[PDB]
Amino acid sequence: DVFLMIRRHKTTIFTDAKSTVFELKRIVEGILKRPPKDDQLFTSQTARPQAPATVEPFSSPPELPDVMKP
Amino acid sequence: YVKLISSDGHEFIVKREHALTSGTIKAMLNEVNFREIPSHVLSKVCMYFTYKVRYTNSEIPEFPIAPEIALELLMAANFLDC
Amino acid sequence: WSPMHEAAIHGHQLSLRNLISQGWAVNIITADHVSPLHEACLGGHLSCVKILLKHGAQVNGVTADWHTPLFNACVSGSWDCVNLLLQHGASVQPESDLASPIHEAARRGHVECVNSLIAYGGNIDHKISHLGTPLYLACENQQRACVKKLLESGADVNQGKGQDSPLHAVARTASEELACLLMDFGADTQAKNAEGKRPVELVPPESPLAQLFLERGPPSLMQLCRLRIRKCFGIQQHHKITKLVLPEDLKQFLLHL
Ligand SMILES: [Cl-]
Repeated sequence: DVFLMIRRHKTTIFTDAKSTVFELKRIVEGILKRPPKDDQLFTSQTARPQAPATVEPFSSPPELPDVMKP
Repeated sequence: YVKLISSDGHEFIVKREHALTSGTIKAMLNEVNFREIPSHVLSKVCMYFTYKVRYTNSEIPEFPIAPEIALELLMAANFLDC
Repeated sequence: WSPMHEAAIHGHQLSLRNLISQGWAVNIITADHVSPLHEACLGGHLSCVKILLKHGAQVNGVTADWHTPLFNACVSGSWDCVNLLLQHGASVQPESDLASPIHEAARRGHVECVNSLIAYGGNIDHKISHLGTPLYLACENQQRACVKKLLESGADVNQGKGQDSPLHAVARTASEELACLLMDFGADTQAKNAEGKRPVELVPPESPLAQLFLERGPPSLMQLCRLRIRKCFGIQQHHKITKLVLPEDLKQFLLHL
């Protein structure tokens, strides 16, 4: 069981899988009605529920308050 | 699946069962909007949903949270009741 | 026979003022190196402590049983005596593991005494071989207001005695009240002690502690944020949460109020 973040423009799908690249294209199809990594064209160690692997940036968090710095 | 929309325009698509982790969302419940919660916070919220559901029935690992997002994340959790 | 020891033991501040004006010495010791100041602290006699310090009593003398005025004050429970010695530079951690003020104060549930030792720079996590941490003793002795105080101050919820954690010690006890508290501050429910056992395994079969250790699956995201934020502050700095731009409801949540 492996947990992905499939990202593109300003949309993001969160989903899990076991299993080939081919069949994941089908899941997307399931969600965003289109038909069939890093700068290219995914493990229990590498992609966990709390830390999905990624398949537009997010906002930049504000400055740490002074009383919370070390 | 359901769509959760953040303050700064991002769209997150997560499995309905997982989002129900939030009392607030469970109550409101195809598409939801959060004018106050920015993407960098709402993505973490969704990960917490995955994490919560997956480990909710059995050894559990640390859920990492950078201090810089913690306050806004606490507010989100408070509003979302999760 | 010492008149000065004798007055100090029973809190006789008049006899004491008297002896001092007749020329009796204030730094006078038994063969065991007990002074009047040691005796007065032991009984919590604030007047006599004041009198002895004001005439130059030594505040860090160490008895043959490794006791200090500060330690004895912690035995008696007089917050005022403890404060006053600390003001006068009583050393916070004495050399002996047999007479640690903060441990003695914590084991007897003298919260205010504990609070002051920490305030003046004592090591809240000091871990002694045969005892464990102050948090650990407070737990063994069911001192609820100590435990709550130590944790609020930022003591390490998981440092106990050897491999035996505070949550372990609390489970032997069956203290439902104290278990809930350790967990609110993030005690690890999965740690295993020297005998191989997790804390849920130490708990009588008939206790709701089992359902409790099991039902608590991951904590809420709110609880997780609280751990994380508190972790950014040092010992007794958590009050600074007051300065954050944050709803009052949440400042109080972060501060466990
Ligand atoms: Cl109890």
